[PDB]
Amino acid sequence: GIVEQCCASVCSLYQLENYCN
Amino acid sequence: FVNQHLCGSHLVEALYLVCGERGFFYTPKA
Ligand SMILES: [Zn+2]
Repeated sequence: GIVEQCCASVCSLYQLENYCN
Repeated sequence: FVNQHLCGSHLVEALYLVCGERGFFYTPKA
């Protein structure tokens, strides 16, 4: 999941937008 | 914008910044 990807790997602010309500 | 290495509370901070008033769900893996 994103929590995992952002930490083990890297992620973008655009990928994070997918978790907004 | 740039790519991000975000663990623990730093990820929560980033979600708060990105989503703001919309709110967000923080949903780690079990
Ligand atoms: Zn820290």
